[PDB]
Amino acid sequence: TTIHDVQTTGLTQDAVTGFDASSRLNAGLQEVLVDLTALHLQGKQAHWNIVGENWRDLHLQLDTLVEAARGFSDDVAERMRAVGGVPDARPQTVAASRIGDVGPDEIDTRACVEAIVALVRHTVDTIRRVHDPIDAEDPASADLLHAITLELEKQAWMIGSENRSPR
Amino acid sequence: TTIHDVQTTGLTQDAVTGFDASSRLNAGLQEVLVDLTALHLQGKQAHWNIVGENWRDLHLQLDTLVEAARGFSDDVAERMRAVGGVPDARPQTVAASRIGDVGPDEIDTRACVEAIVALVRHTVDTIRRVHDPIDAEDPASADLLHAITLELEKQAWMIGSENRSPRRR
Amino acid sequence: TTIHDVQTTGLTQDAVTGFDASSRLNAGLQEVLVDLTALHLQGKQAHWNIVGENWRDLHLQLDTLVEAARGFSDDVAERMRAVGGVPDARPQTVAASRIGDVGPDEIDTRACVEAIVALVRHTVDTIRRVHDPIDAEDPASADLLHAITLELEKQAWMIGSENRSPRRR
Amino acid sequence: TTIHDVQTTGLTQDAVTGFDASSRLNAGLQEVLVDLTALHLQGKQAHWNIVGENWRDLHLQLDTLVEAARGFSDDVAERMRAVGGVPDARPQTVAASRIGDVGPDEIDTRACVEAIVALVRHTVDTIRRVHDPIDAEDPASADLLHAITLELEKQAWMIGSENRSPR
Amino acid sequence: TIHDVQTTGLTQDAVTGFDASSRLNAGLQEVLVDLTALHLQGKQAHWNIVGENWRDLHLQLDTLVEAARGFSDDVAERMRAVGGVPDARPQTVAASRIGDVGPDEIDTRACVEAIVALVRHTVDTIRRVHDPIDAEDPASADLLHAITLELEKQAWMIGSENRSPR
Amino acid sequence: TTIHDVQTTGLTQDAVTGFDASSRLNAGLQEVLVDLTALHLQGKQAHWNIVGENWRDLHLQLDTLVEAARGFSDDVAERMRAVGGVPDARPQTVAASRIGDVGPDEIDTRACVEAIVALVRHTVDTIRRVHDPIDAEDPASADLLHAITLELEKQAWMIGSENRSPRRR
Amino acid sequence: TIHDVQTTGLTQDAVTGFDASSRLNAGLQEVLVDLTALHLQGKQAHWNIVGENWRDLHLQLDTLVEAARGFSDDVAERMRAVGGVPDARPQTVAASRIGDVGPDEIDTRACVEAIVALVRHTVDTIRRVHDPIDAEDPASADLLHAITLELEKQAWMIGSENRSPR
Amino acid sequence: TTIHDVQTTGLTQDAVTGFDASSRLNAGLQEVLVDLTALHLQGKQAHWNIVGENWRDLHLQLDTLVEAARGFSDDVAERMRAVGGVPDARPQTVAASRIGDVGPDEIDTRACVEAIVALVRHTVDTIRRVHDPIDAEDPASADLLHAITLELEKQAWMIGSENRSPRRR
Amino acid sequence: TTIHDVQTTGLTQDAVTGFDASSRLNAGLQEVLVDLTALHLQGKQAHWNIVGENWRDLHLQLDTLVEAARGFSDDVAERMRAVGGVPDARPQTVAASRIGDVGPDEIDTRACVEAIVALVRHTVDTIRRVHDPIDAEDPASADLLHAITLELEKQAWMIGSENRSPRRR
Amino acid sequence: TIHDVQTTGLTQDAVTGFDASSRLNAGLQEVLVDLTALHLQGKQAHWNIVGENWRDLHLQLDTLVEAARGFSDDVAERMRAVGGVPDARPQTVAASRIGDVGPDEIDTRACVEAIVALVRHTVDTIRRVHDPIDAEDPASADLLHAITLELEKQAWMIGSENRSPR
Amino acid sequence: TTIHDVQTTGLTQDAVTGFDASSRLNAGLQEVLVDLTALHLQGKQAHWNIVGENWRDLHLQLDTLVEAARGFSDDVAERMRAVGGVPDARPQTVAASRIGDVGPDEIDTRACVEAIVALVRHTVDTIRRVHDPIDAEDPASADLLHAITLELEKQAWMIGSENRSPR
Amino acid sequence: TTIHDVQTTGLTQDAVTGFDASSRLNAGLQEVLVDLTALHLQGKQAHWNIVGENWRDLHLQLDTLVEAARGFSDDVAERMRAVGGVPDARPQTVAASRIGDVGPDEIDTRACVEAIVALVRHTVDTIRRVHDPIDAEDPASADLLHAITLELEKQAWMIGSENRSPRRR
Ligand SMILES: [Cl-]
Ligand SMILES: [Cl-]
Ligand SMILES: [Cl-]
Ligand SMILES: [Cl-]
Ligand SMILES: [Cl-]
Ligand SMILES: [Cl-]
Ligand SMILES: [Cl-]
Ligand SMILES: [Cl-]
Ligand SMILES: [Cl-]
Ligand SMILES: [Cl-]
Ligand SMILES: [Cl-]
Ligand SMILES: [Cl-]
Ligand SMILES: [Mn+2]
Ligand SMILES: [Mn+2]
Ligand SMILES: [Mn+2]
Ligand SMILES: [Mn+2]
Ligand SMILES: [Mn+2]
Ligand SMILES: [Mn+2]
Ligand SMILES: [Mn+2]
Ligand SMILES: [Mn+2]
Ligand SMILES: [Mn+2]
Ligand SMILES: [Mn+2]
Ligand SMILES: [Mn+2]
Ligand SMILES: [Mn+2]
Ligand SMILES: [Mn+2]
Ligand SMILES: [Mn+2]
Ligand SMILES: [Mn+2]
Ligand SMILES: [Mn+2]
Ligand SMILES: [Mn+2]
Ligand SMILES: [Mn+2]
Ligand SMILES: [Mn+2]
Ligand SMILES: [Mn+2]
Ligand SMILES: [Mn+2]
Ligand SMILES: [Mn+2]
Ligand SMILES: [Mn+2]
Repeated sequence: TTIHDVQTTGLTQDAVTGFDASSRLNAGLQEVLVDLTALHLQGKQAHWNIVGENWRDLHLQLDTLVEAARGFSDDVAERMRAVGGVPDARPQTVAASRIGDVGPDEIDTRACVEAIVALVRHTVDTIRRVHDPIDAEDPASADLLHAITLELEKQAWMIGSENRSPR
Repeated sequence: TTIHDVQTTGLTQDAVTGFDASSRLNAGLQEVLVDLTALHLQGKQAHWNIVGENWRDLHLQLDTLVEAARGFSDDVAERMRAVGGVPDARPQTVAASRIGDVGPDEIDTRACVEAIVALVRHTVDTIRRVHDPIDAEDPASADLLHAITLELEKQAWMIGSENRSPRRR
Repeated sequence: TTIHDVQTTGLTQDAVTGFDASSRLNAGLQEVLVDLTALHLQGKQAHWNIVGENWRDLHLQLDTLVEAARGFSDDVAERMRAVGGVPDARPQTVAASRIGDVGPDEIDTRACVEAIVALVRHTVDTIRRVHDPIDAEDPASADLLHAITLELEKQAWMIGSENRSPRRR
Repeated sequence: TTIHDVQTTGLTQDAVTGFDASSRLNAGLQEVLVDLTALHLQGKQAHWNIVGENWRDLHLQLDTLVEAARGFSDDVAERMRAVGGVPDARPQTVAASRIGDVGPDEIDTRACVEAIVALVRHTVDTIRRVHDPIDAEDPASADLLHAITLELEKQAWMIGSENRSPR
Repeated sequence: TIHDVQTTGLTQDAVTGFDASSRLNAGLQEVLVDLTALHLQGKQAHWNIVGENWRDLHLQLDTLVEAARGFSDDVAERMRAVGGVPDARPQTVAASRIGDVGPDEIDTRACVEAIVALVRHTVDTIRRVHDPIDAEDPASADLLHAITLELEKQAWMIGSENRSPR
Repeated sequence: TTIHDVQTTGLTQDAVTGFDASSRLNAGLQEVLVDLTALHLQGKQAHWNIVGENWRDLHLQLDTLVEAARGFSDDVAERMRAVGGVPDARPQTVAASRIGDVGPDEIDTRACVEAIVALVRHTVDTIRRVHDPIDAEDPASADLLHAITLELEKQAWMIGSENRSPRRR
Repeated sequence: TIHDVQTTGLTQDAVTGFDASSRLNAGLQEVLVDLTALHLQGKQAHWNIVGENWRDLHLQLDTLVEAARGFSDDVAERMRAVGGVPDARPQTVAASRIGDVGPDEIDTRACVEAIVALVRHTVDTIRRVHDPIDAEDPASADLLHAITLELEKQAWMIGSENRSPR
Repeated sequence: TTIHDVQTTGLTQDAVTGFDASSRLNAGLQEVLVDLTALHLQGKQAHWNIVGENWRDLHLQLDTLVEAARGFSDDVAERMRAVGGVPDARPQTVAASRIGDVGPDEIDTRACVEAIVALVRHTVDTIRRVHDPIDAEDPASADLLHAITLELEKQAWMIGSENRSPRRR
Repeated sequence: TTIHDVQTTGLTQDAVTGFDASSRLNAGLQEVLVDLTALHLQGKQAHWNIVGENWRDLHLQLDTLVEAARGFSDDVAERMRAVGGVPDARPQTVAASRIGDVGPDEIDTRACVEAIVALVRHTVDTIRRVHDPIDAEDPASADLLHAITLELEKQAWMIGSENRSPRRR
Repeated sequence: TIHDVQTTGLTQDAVTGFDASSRLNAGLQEVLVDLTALHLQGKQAHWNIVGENWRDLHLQLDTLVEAARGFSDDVAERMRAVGGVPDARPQTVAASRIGDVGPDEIDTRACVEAIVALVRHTVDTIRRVHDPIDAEDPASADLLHAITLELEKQAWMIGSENRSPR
Repeated sequence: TTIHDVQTTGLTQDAVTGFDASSRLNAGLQEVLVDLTALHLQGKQAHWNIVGENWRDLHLQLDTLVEAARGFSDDVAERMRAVGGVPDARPQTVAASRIGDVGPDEIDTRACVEAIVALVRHTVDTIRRVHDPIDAEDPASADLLHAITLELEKQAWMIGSENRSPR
Repeated sequence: TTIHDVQTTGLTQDAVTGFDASSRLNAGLQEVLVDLTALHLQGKQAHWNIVGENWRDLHLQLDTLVEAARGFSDDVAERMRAVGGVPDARPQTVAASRIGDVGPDEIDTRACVEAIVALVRHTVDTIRRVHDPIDAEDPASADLLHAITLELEKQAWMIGSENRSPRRR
């Protein structure tokens, strides 16, 4: 069996096409990718540069967040590839993210909790914004977005509880 | 740098709020939590007290159910936390669950199969009832419920199969 | 506690029925099962009989697809069990699948990439076709289909990429 | 070899009986079970609902306690079965435990340390109370109680040290 | 370079491997078909059993499925290593005569009987093709011994559910 | 540092003797060793030769008992070594055990449950009989017996429960 | 149902397995007795050795014990898979003639000699029963080859403690 | 909710005290701690400095002893913490241990066996001496000591056996 | 005991300083950090976007590179922290890296091999340039750089080998 | 004591093991030399391959190296267990005639050809010495079957890179 | 082949000698060993006796330090043996270490951070002092010292960050 | 992105060359490779053919040395690849090693300890001889040699210690 045998039977990538995402779908995932990638960069920045009370817990929880964002970035980027899109998470493209910035300096732990919670909440904000039209077109892509939302919001609660009083 | 620096930029928990669930959403997860917690308590009760035919399989399958329900309860409770809710699974609060009760005594294995299937189906009933309004409000929370539904119904099938005969076709 | 004790409380499979899928739902899942099982049988055929450039990578990725399809078939079949359905994946039933065939002969690796991408896409087509009415009736069953969709479409990309050149922008 | 062959040789559960615990033994273990079960329920309640300084450490240490109490509950319940007793840890039976309650609301971390230490110390109190007559009758059951005491008191120290000053 | 390699005779063409006859290959193909049929029927039963001692049987069926799947892969690849070209496509595997558990819910005790028969028919094929295979290629036969040991073990374990002391 | 250096400081096995068990203690542990070794040999016999309902669960649980008895025998024998005793678990010595025998024939699973529960209880009886004087002399040796008691009695319950019906309350 | 299964002849009764002769079964029973005797004597020595290079011998004895235990289980179950009924109760195993390390503390160098003899006597039994077993059931014999390889390996490793270069 | 709420209910460390050990109990564990800590320090000294016949076995067995003593020391120290005591295992404090000393030099393997057995037996001597009054006061603390006793005496046997001949019967 | 007790003894971070690196040392590690971080970002870009011959091997090898560079970046950043420096690997700061850029589009596998080898070699160039003055000041920091150099150059070889022919001898 | 053990005849001297002939030992020695040569050449190629589909070949060479190393150890130790004295010192292994990949960078496609030839020459040795080994010691031959299965598998996997459908 | 055959071929420990360290090298490693051993003793002392805010993080990080120092002690001691030296880390020899002491009493967590950071920094001080002449004589021994320096200084930063404000 | 795109940016192996070792460096690493490969071949010979006292410990430690030498050979050879060199470890090349030979015969364990310590020391001698010029040119390559030195010298001590008695102080 040769490439010719296969082509005449019509069992080829060109004859049997898959789901091809709309440029809207592809663009919504792209936004999520940028924000997830900025998140793990800023996350690591904070990881190294935190100082002050309850240092270790925060150092470790920032690594957990970094790990999740890295994994989710790969998942979204590859979801794009699977649906015909082309991801971009080069540093210059990622720099245009609006999730926030922890700065170049050492950061008090208490202050870092607030900044990171905001950065995570901004990344979730993007997913929730793009979710409905993605779900409408491709429910399976929205399912991936559901996993990312659950995990980020879980971590947002865990990290932020450090700075809360009872209600 | 300091907490002064962060509040001037507005990168805080107060200045940037996360998704805050309606009391309806939180109330619907609280129901699921209560029943899942009751399910694993009853599960362990039965795990210890079953007697009779095909004992070991049921002993082990009950522990598998117990483990799933424990994990799912942590998941639902923490999902509530994540959306602004405040879970309650204290024993007195869980005792108000209406899923069913295996009793305090030694229980025949065949009888236990029937009871536990009903407990699982009741817990699933709660989930399927709270589902639509939760999904309309928070699709992510409903995805969690789908995972719970899939696993519980799988277990209800595996456990119940001990007592089944081939259906009339 | 005897069987009798359990019946009089109404804690049984008979009194407390679970979700009972429509015959449409079950039929939809059965189509997906048939195509998934066809996929792993064809996958193994190819796994053995590929010859030519980048042999090892293809041999391995075909096993990864086989493993996924096998697991997903188990999941669908058991999902059917959980909802009242009776799956069939005997070889004569699976042979009616229309996803395609890799043939009885040694196959060139480049030819195999093309064919396997087609078999995978045909399997995904079935899922996408049965999806909406399944989702309407039972969102949990649709969540299983979503997991299957993500993984199959991921694999189709990875395998197919061997034969691709950058798109004309 | 059939059930009849076995019965005539006298090798049966009915002919060769094991250690049968006194209703006192069985009742002392039952008290321990209730308290261990309440402990892991309240433990999880706190696990979810803590807020404030050193959140993560406490969240994790409450899971360690929950895990130990769950295991020990199964051990005691099954020890009862092995000695002829019949355990009950249904939610309504467990609700009658007097170990204490963390309440339905969010709880400050510092406050949670105090409440949990008390809940653990109350559970240990029950074991120490029932220990002597159990040991007298069935040393092996007391040995299980020794393992539970060591572990709970270890965790009681670990959790409470958070709120201590040097002596 | 490839020409360097050709000049010293260190090639698949110059140094041929052991080549199986079409009978050796046919003997292994039969074994493959039956083993593949076995794991497909095994899974069918795994899903559809109902009744007494359900879980043990559910699990043991999966252990049989896993064994038959691995063995099928070993057999197909043995064929490949000796020049044969295996076929286990569904239509080809549907011609197996090991038996069929049907498409319906099946009583556990009935399933034990059927599956033991299916296993024993697969072992029958292996023992039938064995001697000509061992005469020609003793290493192929060693694989067959491994498959035989494991299948007959599982046949004993599964079938024991229905047995009385003799 | 030579041997001589060690002798003159009195840092030797001869100068610094350990705990030396009484002949009663050693004899008590030897009885327990004999019964434990008999237990795992009989356990394996049964493991192979059981036939009938709930075969697999019993086959597996018998291996779990075998594993436990084997480990516990090693522990007792070595406990004896640690205290000056010399254990014997050769087959001719173990054959004098009075815990019972499962016979040379295929055994019905229900008959095997009964017999094995008896063998286990007879082994526990030996431990309980030798316990108090062992505890009086050497509480550490008694703590080993406690661990053995807990596990054997746990197993007797799990195995025996197959043949039990709820007790008359 | 069970009647459904009976009508199509898919039963343990209708489809019989390979049945061993009473000689095959007797050959395996001998192997079982000796292997079981081996691990019991192995443990005895494991506890009671005293003297030079103690730890190595303590550990290697346990490795022998583990191997002989697993092999005993394989042999007993092979018997079961082919229709035999194994017996390894202590009184039955006490009739083994492989040898005995006695009930006393044993010098390590003496123990090496005794244990190697015990292993070699077990291997002797296997090689004696081999040819009639291989004639009748080549798969049974394949198990015997595995047992032989492992025991002779351990015999070499253990015995080497006492050897001089030749 | 707040720390005000907790002190009004009395659920605190101050209002509900745990078991507080007598200075005698704490003093007896402190002795065990000092000696166990000395034992692993001397153990490592010997681990590095042994020379001669059957080197590797002893090297490895010394590390096993070191590991056990380290773990047991953490156990005893933390047990003290749990009962209100305050352990001290600083080097100067541990140097007052009377269990024995392996010296600073290369040590023949046979000689090392003799010394280490004596060190282990001395550490065990401390435990057996403090035992009865600890058990009378806190049976749980004595159970810990039983575990330590069992493992140390096992190791004293395994290590010492290198130098033993069959006893005179 | 208290923080008063510790400051009178002088056992503090203020009273006993660790090695404080020169701004030159910190500046040299900062360069390495920026480039290692750029390397794994570009690595993932390529991981997703490669198309063409021997796809899977390159996909996987790029992930191995990504993993190494991530770990090494954590190592360098934390080394800076340890010597008094303050790392910066925010996206805008990393975007100033001059190692090279794989572009935003689908990239042929052969072309990707060439690009990534150059990116790796550029990152290595930075290390070898900062090395001598770092080693003169802090041999420990230079040892870290040796580990990075070894792994990166190994990967540059493995990745580049896809496109190589035997050299002219 | 050792004298106690001597009085009951439980010694390596009194109870001898299976002893291989010098031909059995010579047959295994040849297999050892070739297997050792195989893993050394395998590593050489592992380092020095250049060109298309590099990584797959790099990895599969290592899998071949690992297999040949383990098999070499099994063969040498089998010799030891039956009284032989293996030799795999570099000078001795240099006499192997399986082939040589040279000391230079080697094109991947050329390497596939060479390595398959090297594997097939090793398998050739095993099949040549097989029948006299199996006649004398069937357990030794069982080891040979394992080695044969694995090497021929790897030969197929590696060589397939260069093959066309027939 | 016998001991005699080997001796005549000259393949023996006595005929073919290895690297033999200078008493200076051996003495520099010995200093490092003492300090590493004191470090893990004091580390454990603190591990047990800490009380106060962020107890758990510090309890665990002190175990990580203890584990590293124990491993490194074994590495240095065995490096000495490999180069002809003879290590001594008996408690009385180790007591002469000047790294510092956490005392016999319970210790506030904040105070412990400062003391331990100082103890670690003092151990690193010793390694840096002895490093240059060791590196000159035996680069491989200095390489081991590089691994120990990197790890101790890493932990020194991690532990001390607890008590820092941003700069 | 095509190959062409990559060439015009100068992102290739040709435009961006890596570190290229001198022929001296490569020759130095080649000597180390030859001796390491000789070491593991001789190690295996000995592993099989040792007879006599403390057999098992020596058998095992020889495998540990073999494993180390095998891994280190791979590291050196690939280090050579990473820097432009072409390693050779074919048997005829390795046979020119001068580290020593254990012979074709059974060897007494005490004789083997002596010989293997010599082979290991000869291998270390090669490394130490080639070290300084390698370090001068490429400190990263020297760091690999340091790791090899530490482990080989560790092993020589452990193996050799079997035959040592305490030194005359
Ligand atoms: Cl990732
Ligand atoms: Cl949980
Ligand atoms: Cl599956
Ligand atoms: Cl549990
Ligand atoms: Cl498979
Ligand atoms: Cl054991
Ligand atoms: Cl076993
Ligand atoms: Cl520890
Ligand atoms: Cl990282
Ligand atoms: Cl090997
Ligand atoms: Cl250590
Ligand atoms: Cl290697
Ligand atoms: Mn913390
Ligand atoms: Mn990826
Ligand atoms: Mn979803
Ligand atoms: Mn989902
Ligand atoms: Mn949780
Ligand atoms: Mn399944
Ligand atoms: Mn349980
Ligand atoms: Mn106790
Ligand atoms: Mn105990
Ligand atoms: Mn069962
Ligand atoms: Mn395969
Ligand atoms: Mn065979
Ligand atoms: Mn043992
Ligand atoms: Mn030894
Ligand atoms: Mn078994
Ligand atoms: Mn601790
Ligand atoms: Mn980090
Ligand atoms: Mn490839
Ligand atoms: Mn070996
Ligand atoms: Mn060590
Ligand atoms: Mn270095
Ligand atoms: Mn280094
Ligand atoms: Mn390699």
